[PDB]
Amino acid sequence: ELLFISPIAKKDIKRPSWRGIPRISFTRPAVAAKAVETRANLKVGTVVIIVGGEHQGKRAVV
Amino acid sequence: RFSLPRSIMTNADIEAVITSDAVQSVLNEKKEVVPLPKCLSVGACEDW
Repeated sequence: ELLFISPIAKKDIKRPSWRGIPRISFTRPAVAAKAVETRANLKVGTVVIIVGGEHQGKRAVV
Repeated sequence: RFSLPRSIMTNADIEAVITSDAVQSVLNEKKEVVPLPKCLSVGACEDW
């Protein structure tokens, strides 16, 4: 987790933190979408045009 | 003129020295790096 992230107590000088903000360690101890919905306005028994694959220009009822 | 050359270490290898409990008691714990998420953080935005 992003817990165990802690600020370093060093003040080394190689790296300097300008404001109150201090350098962050970002370390942990060593031990260790989408709905794809049915489309509205297609009810039980709507008349429909088929435009793909095997049937083209052929109407069908759901 | 010659006299017989000394070594810098007393031992052959290091690994006996580090693994001893004289050293190990003083050490801090072994850290390891977290990988960071890529993503709603805040608990209630819908008050706004």
